[PDB]
Amino acid sequence: SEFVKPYNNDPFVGNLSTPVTTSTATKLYLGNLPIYRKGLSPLLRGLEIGMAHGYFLIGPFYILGPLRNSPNALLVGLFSAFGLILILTLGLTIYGLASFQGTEGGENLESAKGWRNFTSGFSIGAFGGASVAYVLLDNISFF
Amino acid sequence: LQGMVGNVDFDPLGLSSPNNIKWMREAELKHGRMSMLAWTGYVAVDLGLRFPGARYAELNSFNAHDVVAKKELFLLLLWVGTFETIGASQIYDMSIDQSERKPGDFGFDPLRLLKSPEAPKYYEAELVHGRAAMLAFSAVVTQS
Amino acid sequence: AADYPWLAKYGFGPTVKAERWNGRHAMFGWLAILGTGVAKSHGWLPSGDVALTYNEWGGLAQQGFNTYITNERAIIMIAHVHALAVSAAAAFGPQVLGDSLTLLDGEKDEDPYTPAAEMANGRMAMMGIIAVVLTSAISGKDILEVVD
Amino acid sequence: NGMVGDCKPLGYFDPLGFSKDASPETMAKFREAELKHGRVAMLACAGMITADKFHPLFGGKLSSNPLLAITQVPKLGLLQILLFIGFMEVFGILNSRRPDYEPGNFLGTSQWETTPTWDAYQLRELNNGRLAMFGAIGMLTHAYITGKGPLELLD
Amino acid sequence: ASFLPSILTPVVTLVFPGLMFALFFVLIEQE
Amino acid sequence: PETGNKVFDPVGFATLGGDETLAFFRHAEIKHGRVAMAAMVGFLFHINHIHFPGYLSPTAGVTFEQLSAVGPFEAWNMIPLLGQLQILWTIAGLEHASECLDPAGHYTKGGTPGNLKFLKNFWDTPGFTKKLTEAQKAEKLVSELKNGRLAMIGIASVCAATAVPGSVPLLANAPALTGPGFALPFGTF
Ligand code: CLA
Ligand code: CLA
Ligand SMILES: CCCCCC(=O)OC\C(C=C=C1C(C)(C)C[C@H](OC(C)=O)C[C@@]1(C)O)=C/C=C/C(C)=C/C=C/C=C(C)/C=C/C=C(\C)C(=O)C[C@@]12O[C@]1(C)C[C@@H](O)CC2(C)C
Ligand code: KC2
Ligand SMILES: CC1=C(C#C/C(C)=C/C=C/C(C)=C/C=C/C=C(C)/C=C/C=C(C)/C=C/[C@@]23O[C@]2(C)C[C@@H](O)CC3(C)C)C(C)(C)C[C@H](O)C1
Ligand SMILES: CC1=C(C#C/C(C)=C/C=C/C(C)=C/C=C/C=C(C)/C=C/C=C(C)/C=C/[C@@]23O[C@]2(C)C[C@@H](O)CC3(C)C)C(C)(C)C[C@H](O)C1
Ligand SMILES: CC1=C(C#C/C(C)=C/C=C/C(C)=C/C=C/C=C(C)/C=C/C=C(C)/C=C/[C@@]23O[C@]2(C)C[C@@H](O)CC3(C)C)C(C)(C)C[C@H](O)C1
Ligand SMILES: CC1=C(C#C/C(C)=C/C=C/C(C)=C/C=C/C=C(C)/C=C/C=C(C)/C=C/[C@@]23O[C@]2(C)C[C@@H](O)CC3(C)C)C(C)(C)C[C@H](O)C1
Ligand SMILES: CC1=C(/C=C/C(C)=C/C=C/C(C)=C/C=C/C=C(C)/C=C/C=C(C)/C=C/C2=C(C)CCCC2(C)C)C(C)(C)CCC1
Repeated sequence: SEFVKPYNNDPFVGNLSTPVTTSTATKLYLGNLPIYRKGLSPLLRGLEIGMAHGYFLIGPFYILGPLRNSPNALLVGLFSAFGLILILTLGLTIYGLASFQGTEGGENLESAKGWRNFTSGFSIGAFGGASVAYVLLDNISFF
Repeated sequence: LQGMVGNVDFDPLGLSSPNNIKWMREAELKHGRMSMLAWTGYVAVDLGLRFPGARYAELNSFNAHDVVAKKELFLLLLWVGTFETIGASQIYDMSIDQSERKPGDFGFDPLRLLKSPEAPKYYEAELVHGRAAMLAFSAVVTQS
Repeated sequence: AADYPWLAKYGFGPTVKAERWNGRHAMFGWLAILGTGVAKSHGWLPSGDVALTYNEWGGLAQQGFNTYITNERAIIMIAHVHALAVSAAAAFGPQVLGDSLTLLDGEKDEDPYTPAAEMANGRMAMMGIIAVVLTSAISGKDILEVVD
Repeated sequence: NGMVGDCKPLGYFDPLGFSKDASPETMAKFREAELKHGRVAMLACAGMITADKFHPLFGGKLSSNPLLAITQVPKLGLLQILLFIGFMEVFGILNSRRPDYEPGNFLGTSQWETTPTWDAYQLRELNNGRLAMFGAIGMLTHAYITGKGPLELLD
Repeated sequence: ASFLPSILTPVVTLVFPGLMFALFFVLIEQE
Repeated sequence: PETGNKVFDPVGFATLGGDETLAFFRHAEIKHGRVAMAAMVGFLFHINHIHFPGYLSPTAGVTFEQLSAVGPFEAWNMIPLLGQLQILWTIAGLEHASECLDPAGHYTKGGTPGNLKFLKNFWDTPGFTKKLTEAQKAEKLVSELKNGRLAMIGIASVCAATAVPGSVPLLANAPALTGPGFALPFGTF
């Protein structure tokens, strides 16, 4: 048998159609991720990605941060998450400015308006996710 | 503005007209429904409708939040937050852009009651009762 | 203005949008001075001029340096940092059918001079803030005592 | 027909003829259920075998009894296991919904040039799945009867 | 005063140079 | 017949929606009547001290004898927590399959309200209704509706008897109906 064939029946493209690259599991999961999901607007793509990253970003600061052994450990973790998210959304905005200089199409991540909607979604979502993880970690004794 | 349910045109102060209305009518529906459930729970709890349990026996609405904040109200927070998250996914995808949706129609008509001939009756009763329950709950909370 | 096309594009600079936003912030700031003044008159903030410690606020405490960072200072710091967090959320996040901090590509800055009422009140509030800060500086008195 | 479940000791084993006069949809459902049971039972049998004598997690002193251990596990761990399995199952459902869909192939084997070697190894998977299906039920039954794990029961 | 190190050192050595790096990157990626 | 061969609805609850809503209401009526009939038979089996022999839970040491002894509704609370989980889970799967596996579609949107036979041998497992025909079966379904409504009234009667003083005649004294009036799922919660 042969589970490694040319990518899209093109032997001269620099890729291989391995199980990892071209399996139905990989295709399903990637195509269903928000950045690839069909029908999602750029705002919702950014929103889902933002909440996703903001929920987990608080944790390293909370437990491994300098004030882990302090009564305000989770507060400092949330503030650190907000700062890191501010840096990340600044990076997103400058990336959009540098890449999609001249664009008018919109409704597309590869355009200025679409990337701006995506960045707004990411920023709000990540702030909300950091706050939500703060709220859950305050009341973790519930579970 | 005009062309919506309960349009008395009661708008002396300026809030929305060529804009915002997609959000404003839907927020009025959400606030109204919240008010109906809030006032109904307040009256039921004050009347005597209670969960079966030792902790719930003594609590009476106003004195109940602080004790029921951490365990059961947190589960309520989780459920409400999930439903509001899918609601936000539907909502932000409408108002910021111009995709087609109606204000407050989350598609929650599982019994197909809007197929009744008197569907404008519901699209009127909902808003009126939300407003009335809002004015009611403002009173019941500001008495105490 | 013209020499700074980049900042002029998004309203950053001597622009009507910037004046509007700064007037709104000056309004909220005068409110904040009045609110924290009545808060100090009442008992909300911790008293005693208790300095922060490394065991609670770490190197941001500056326990042994100098500069007497207090628990009331830490709490108001948390409040204003939360304001700054909501700020980044509102500015960068989706404009909830309100005002964009940035001009945006399509919009052009409103014509320079209820919205006009906001701008008049904002100019008044900025003038009040500057006058209070000056009066404190010349007199040597505290800002809260000056407004009191 | 068209599947690879047949083997030597029993041939094409269908005494009650469920597949007889049945649709390809029902046949695919049967094979998906078969492979899912086999795989879950492999995981179960391996878990009991290893955790009976080597269970470092959770303080290193959780009960070696399979039935007692899951009750001893915290609620959050069970919730996380359920979430993980559900997240695999939504992709199972989507693979079922796909236009090209063999029953248990998350790998998408149809796009590659497969051979009797691939067929034989699919048969290996299926046979091991059948054996593990019997094994897991046996292990759980012995755990309920005697209260010992698999290897302690053998001890 | 002893206020000013706290006010100025982070403003001048986190915010300003980050903004300068952003501005330089955006400028060099023009046209 | 007993109601006078008419719509029976004096308040207007029938046409709050449409045909889909009426189908949902009829299916809900059928399900309620079926559970009420089963509950009535279970109540009689309990209060007559009919139960299976053995230990319900040999590990926690709770028995069918204890369940029968204490009272009808209390017995549910004395079932072990995991046993109640199992009962409600097995009902959960049946309800979900009832919602889904109808080939025609939903009872509101193509299926017959109350029809559950698409789950094979769920009904008439020994096959009493196999001999019957459609004309007899419509008559029998009318009988099912009548008995379901009547058992509904009965279970509502006995619940009020066991919760609030002597509401119902002929049970307004029976010490048979004691214990709590309304069990909760999983006991306390
Ligand atoms: C090149 C000279 C120089 C150097 C190396 C430093 C170094 C320092 N100053 Mg600064 N400072 C300077 C001149 C200088 N200062 C001058 C002339 C003044 C006005 C009188 C100040 C007033 C001042 C205050 C009030 C404070 C500091 C502080 C500090 C420390 C933190 C950095 C900071 O934010 O300061 C910069 C702060 C400013 C307000 C900007 C000053 C602008 C200078 C004059 C720019 C000179 C540029 C240089 C010649 C070439 C370009 C550099 C770069 C672009 C490549 C640091 C040790 C803080 C401290 O004490 O921390 C412990 C602090 O609170 N400085
Ligand atoms: C429940 C799991 C399960 C399922 C869904 C299937 C499904 C299938 N098997 Mg079977 N199979 C299983 C377990 C299962 N198998 C086990 C454990 C063995 C080992 C004895 C086999 C051995 C086997 C062989 C050798 C072959 C098949 C084949 C097939 C396929 C065609 C026959 C058919 O229609 O079966 C339909 C099966 C069902 C509808 C499942 C009915 C299960 C009943 C209700 C339970 C009976 C067991 C009893 C209650 C308890 C046993 C003792 C103990 C565990 C308590 C089909 C995909 C044939 C094939 O693939 O040909 C190409 C084939 O050749 N199977
Ligand atoms: C619920 C779990 C199983 C789910 C899997 C499953 O699918 O189940 C199917 C199912 C029924 C079902 C259906 C649905 C699936 C609902 C829907 C389907 O319809 C459709 C799809 O259309 C058909 C239908 C109606 O049939 C039900 C299965 C139920 C099952 C299998 C229930 C096991 C209990 C064991 C107990 C309580 C053990 C106690 C053990 C205890 C308390 C011990 O002490 C053990 C012990 O070791 C301890 C701890 C310590 C040691 O000293 C030794 C001892 C010995 C003392
Ligand atoms: C199905 C497989 C599986 C996967 C793929 C998976 C993935 C991740 C990831 C992402 C990659 C993270 C970030 C994460 C984090 C944590 N997992 Mg987890 N996990 C799985 C299974 C279990 C089980 C069975 C348990 C468990 C636990 C914990 C705890 C400890 C909390 C604590 O200290 O109390 C934390 C923080 C234990 C627990 O919740 O204990 C109460 C527990 O029993 N996990 N887990
Ligand atoms: C001389 C001259 C000119 C001129 C002129 C004139 C008349 C210029 C006048 C300028 C003037 C008078 C400019 C004041 C600005 C004040 C601001 C922005 C303050 C905001 C302050 C804010 C937003 C503070 C807010 C808060 O802190 C508060 C208060 C409370 C705290 O809890 C925290 C917060 C953040 C909430 C030209 C036109 C320039 C050129 C020409 O050739 C000649
Ligand atoms: C049904 C189905 C499938 C399935 C499945 C099944 C059955 C999957 C099962 C998966 C399973 C069972 C996965 C467990 C993981 C456990 C982990 C990672 C434990 C972490 C443990 C951690 C992080 C910590 C443990 C601690 O104890 C430590 C060490 C110290 C103590 O102080 C306390 C704590 C808590 C901190 C297929 C086959 C996949 C596909 C098919 O199509 C459909
Ligand atoms: C048709 C119509 C109308 C109507 C109507 C009316 C009056 C409707 C009434 C409906 C009513 C009254 C519905 C009751 C359901 C009761 C249930 C499901 C009880 C379950 C009870 C159970 C499952 C009990 C179980 C157990 O006890 C058992 C069996 C033995 C114990 O060991 C264990 C426990 C305790 C668990 C109007 C108003 C006239 C006009 C309108 O327009 C349309
Ligand atoms: C409120 C009140 C009271 C009351 C009450 C009331 C009204 C109680 C009512 C209880 C009620 C009405 C209980 C029905 C059970 C019906 C069952 C189990 C039927 C099963 C029927 C079956 C299983 C039929 C099967 C088949 O026929 C099928 C379908 C077709 C054939 O092919 C095959 C066969 C033959 C097998 C008190 C307390 C008494 C007095 C007080 O004063 C007032
Ligand atoms: C695949 C896989 C994996 C991985 C996994 C992962 C990676 C996971 C993750 C997970 C996670 C990571 C999760 C998450 C969650 C989340 C959450 C829970 C969130 C929430 C949020 C919210 C709630 C928000 C809200 C808000 C606010 C607050 C404000 C406003 C806005 C908004 C609305 C947004 C593993 C390897 C393991 C295994 C195999 C498979």
